[PDB]
Amino acid sequence: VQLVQSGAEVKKPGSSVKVSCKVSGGTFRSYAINWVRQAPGQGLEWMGRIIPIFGTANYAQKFQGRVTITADESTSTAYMELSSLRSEDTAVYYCARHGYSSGLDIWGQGTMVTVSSASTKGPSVFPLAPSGTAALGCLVKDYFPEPVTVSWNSGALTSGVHTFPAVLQSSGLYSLSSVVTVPSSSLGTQTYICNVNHKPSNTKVDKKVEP
Amino acid sequence: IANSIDILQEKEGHLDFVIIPHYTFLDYYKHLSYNSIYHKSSTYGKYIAVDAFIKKINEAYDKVKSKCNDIKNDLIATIKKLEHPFKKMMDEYNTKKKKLIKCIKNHENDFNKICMDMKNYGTNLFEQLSCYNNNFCNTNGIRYHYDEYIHKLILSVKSKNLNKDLSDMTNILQQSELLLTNLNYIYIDTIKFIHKEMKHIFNRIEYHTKIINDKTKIIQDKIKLNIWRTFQKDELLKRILDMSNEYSLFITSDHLRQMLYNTFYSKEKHLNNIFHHLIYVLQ
Amino acid sequence: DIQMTQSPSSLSASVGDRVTITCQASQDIRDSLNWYQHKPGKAPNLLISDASNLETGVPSRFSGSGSGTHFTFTISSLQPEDIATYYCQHYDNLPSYTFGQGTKLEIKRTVAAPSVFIFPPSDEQLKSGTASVVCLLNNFYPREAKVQWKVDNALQSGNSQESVTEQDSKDSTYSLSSTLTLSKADYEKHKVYACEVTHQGLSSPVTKSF
Repeated sequence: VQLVQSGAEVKKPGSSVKVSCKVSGGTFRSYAINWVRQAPGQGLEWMGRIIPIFGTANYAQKFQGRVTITADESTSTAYMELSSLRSEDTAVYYCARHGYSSGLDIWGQGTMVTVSSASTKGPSVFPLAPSGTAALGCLVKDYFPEPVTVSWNSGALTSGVHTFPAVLQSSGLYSLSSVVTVPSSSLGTQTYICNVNHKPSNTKVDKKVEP
Repeated sequence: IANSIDILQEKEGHLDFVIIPHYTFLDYYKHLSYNSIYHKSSTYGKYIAVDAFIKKINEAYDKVKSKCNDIKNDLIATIKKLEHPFKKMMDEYNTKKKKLIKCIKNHENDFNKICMDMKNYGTNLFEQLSCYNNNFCNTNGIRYHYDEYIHKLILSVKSKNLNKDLSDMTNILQQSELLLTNLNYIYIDTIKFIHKEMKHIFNRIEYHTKIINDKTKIIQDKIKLNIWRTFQKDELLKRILDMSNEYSLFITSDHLRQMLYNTFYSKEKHLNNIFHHLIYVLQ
Repeated sequence: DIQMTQSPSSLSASVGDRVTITCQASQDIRDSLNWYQHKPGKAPNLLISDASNLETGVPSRFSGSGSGTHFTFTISSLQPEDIATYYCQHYDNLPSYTFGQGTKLEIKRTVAAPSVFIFPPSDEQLKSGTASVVCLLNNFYPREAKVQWKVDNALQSGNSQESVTEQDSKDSTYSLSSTLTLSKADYEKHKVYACEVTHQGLSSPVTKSF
């Protein structure tokens, strides 16, 4: 069993959101799908729970009135509706199944719901051509909103990769860097491609960084 | 005990007896054993031993059933003849059906040994139920067992329409009995036998169907009351024994009803074969 | 409804050490304490369920203990892959999923020197009127580092200087990314650019230039 949520979204302030969560079982059975959010710095914050077999949802005092949790048994998907959004609501929204251990057993990948009046601009990808080993990277610049997912050699290259957190510019668009260290031997023998992925703007760059 | 055995002929050339109380009883302790090992998180690993124990219990029970197989196939070969183109053949069937049932009754204690072996194993695990605070027990065992062992069956049953599956067979028996009247001949004798055996098969399907429909709702109602709760140890055990009973009663009637469904249509397939011969190749 | 006072907030303990996180409760919770390891980017992973039970596939180093109002979480031997924020939580069937404050476990390890590298603006980006320079410091310790950009000797300060955060690694090492973004009009105006790096490992503050 696994929980699959929606991709990130920028929502206008004052609007409602609807984060999905498909269960890989066919039906929710006697599962309890919980929604927990992680604010910018602030730790995990429980928001609500839905027990589809019961048909009742339970919310935290803070989110009673704005949040509404629904569950479609036709598709076995549970949705969280955060209505009349404000800047404060910019957070990662998570899924969880209250497992047989009396705790959150299965977790969703997260949904970066950002609350801004600005629109989704895709990223620009420039290479970081190298100058006793040698480092190389990808520069992902001028993109909104967060996040961007950068892999190396379509996943194969993992050792030595330092993907940096996006720093928000004075312009209002994020800008990260994903460096990786390789030896000066496989510099000209091996091929290196970064796989950028800005999901809110459906971008999927495959830059070939050359020395 | 003699009027609690169901005979199933799913394929043309088949026969199988199901001792309804035995099957219900062995299923009752299958759920009890599983609930017992799944309440305590630590005792989850026991599942392999319980699986392989219930495996050898079904194996040893089926090794006893096989002792009646020589008589079983003797009856099958008589049914096989009876359906094709009569006083001696009818009594041949009666004497063999009554002989096969007597064979089963002779192994009464030989099956109850396997049953008692199961009852003791399931109760042994059930008595080892451990709660942290015997006042606030967890309903995690009831949930893992319902999710992975019962819900699948409930949804499978709710998917099929058993009231429609009954209304199909009423129309079949309505048209066969109606054609029988119009037939005013040794063919009529074998057709009246198949039609009689099916008519008293539809009763068994309808009977098991009511049990399935009522147990389906009564399980779905009780499962909302026994999960996401903090039961008193006494009430926890009582509700496990309550659930295992509704589960055993439901599974037995579903397992039989589906065998009876194939059984009705396999013999209905041969009833329409005699019609296609008595008319097309005869008139 | 039941306050979960989890302490400490931060923890700088070395590798091959024992770490003890504690979770407290305003009322009596019998055995309903769940401990999680929230890694950056990654969703929180459940480690200990119902105060002491190790979740299937969680190393034996981790161990949940205690019951009532005071519960403990113990990591027998600190491993470089155990750098993450650890939370506690409770469930009450009411429902009541109260949460812990969060212990950020960062390893205090051997003093390492930064691997200062300079990256010039690519010709592909220069074509679009932009010129963002990058200074990379790799696998260094402590995470305290100062990088200054000298455009033709002159210490340009306010201009850009977006030093990207340090990704804590499973080698117990950090990494920085200071970026001096500017127009190609001001970039072609000058010829030499460098980043003056000052660090506790660097006895003589090094600089990489172009």
